[PDB]
Amino acid sequence: MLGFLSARQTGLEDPLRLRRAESTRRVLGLELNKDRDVERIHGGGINTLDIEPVEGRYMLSGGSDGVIVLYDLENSSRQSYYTCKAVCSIGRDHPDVHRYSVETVQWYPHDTGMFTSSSFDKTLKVWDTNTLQTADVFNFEETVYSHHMSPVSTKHCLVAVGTRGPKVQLCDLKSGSCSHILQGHRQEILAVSWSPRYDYILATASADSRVKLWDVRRASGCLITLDQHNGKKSQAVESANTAHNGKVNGLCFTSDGLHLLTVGTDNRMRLWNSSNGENTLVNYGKVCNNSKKGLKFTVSCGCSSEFVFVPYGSTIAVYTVYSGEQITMLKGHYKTVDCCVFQSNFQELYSGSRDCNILAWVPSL
Amino acid sequence: QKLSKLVEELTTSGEPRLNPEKMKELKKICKSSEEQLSRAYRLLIAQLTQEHAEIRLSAFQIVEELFVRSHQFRMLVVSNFQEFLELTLGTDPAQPLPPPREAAQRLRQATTRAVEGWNEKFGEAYKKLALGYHFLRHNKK
Repeated sequence: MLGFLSARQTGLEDPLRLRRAESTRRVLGLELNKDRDVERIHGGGINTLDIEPVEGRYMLSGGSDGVIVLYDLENSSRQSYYTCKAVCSIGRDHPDVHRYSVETVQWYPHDTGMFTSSSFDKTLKVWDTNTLQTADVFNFEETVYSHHMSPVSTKHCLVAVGTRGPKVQLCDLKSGSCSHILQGHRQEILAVSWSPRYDYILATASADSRVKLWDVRRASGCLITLDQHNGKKSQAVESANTAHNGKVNGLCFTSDGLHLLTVGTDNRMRLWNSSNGENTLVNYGKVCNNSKKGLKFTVSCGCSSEFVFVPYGSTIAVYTVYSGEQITMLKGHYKTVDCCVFQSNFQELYSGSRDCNILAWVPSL
Repeated sequence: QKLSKLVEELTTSGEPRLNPEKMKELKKICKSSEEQLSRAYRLLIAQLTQEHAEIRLSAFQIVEELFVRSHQFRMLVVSNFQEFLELTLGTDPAQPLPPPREAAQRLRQATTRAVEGWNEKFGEAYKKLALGYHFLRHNKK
């Protein structure tokens, strides 16, 4: 670290070196901080967490009890020990509270004033953070497994919604049109994720073992269908071209958006070239998931080597994206881990679980 | 060694009752050296994994007394104790299938009362005791 400081100070190394190397070291040193706590407000398991993209100060959390909690992640107290207090909450007494499990919650990108949350009550509600009131509600004919707003589109503000129906709903928050559907899947869409690179690329993963990349502008179906083998087992596309050998319940674009990570109920995680959907043949070993719903997992940002934090049973398995080497397993939960979310500002992790807890993992030293 | 001798002398189900002199001798021995307790856990996992429920109860009580008294099992049960969290989640809750639960219901009640005691006994920064108690109270107490 002193060599790094001297090399930064004397100009031998770009300061980008010290940032990325030290962030990588902190991520490798990621450990359960009992010196930080998150206030327990959910009566049920936390299904989803979302730290705001701008300023990374506030976090949303949606539980199976239908409540939403809005936490402050900054140590506003002068002590080195603090609890991430719950700023707001859509509780059992809020007139607009979800009737069933909140399965996904997402801050509006580009501004903290709005956030959207979807439930098994077949609703995607848009909330005004300041008034903590719903500004819009999108009812769907079948329960929502996942929703996602594009983190990058300054032009369109579509929410891709995956429900049990075989179609992917696109809901325009700009004046309300929830009619557009992307058809081509055959079973419930368990995960949707916009590319962080292209405004109009949407990756959708479904229980029919297929992941499809769509160009929502295009009127001619999916761009690419992910194939495990890339052509070794080739068939006229009616049942082949499966991304996994089970249900694909999790999607995550890497930071630069040039690759896609999919996790399926075949207990595998695969890394795909997001441009031509080619499997990169990164191993990753066995990634235990048996989730019957969407599995929210994240990647690291702004480190020398990219990492993926995937829920592995009751633990969080940390892998290197481009080599597959399992860095570690963060073990602090008591039940299955449903979601983990990455604070890129300080290389911190927050993980929710069915044990109705949110555990913060902070780098040690 | 002497740890195993005391474990055999105490966990024996022919006289299944708490004896204070042996427990204080074990406390003093564990205080004399920390390495007594690190292998003691391995002994206790032998007694928790043993067929007889009375031996499981004895090993649970020995673990609890070493954690609360010796000051060397405290650094095992309230630090580097993910094994302890997993044993708490597996003892009272169902053993992971196919393997079912093998303990007795009286042992389940004793473990519940031990968890309730340890919630306040040592919880300065170890709140997963209380979280596991709440999960039991809402799933498989």
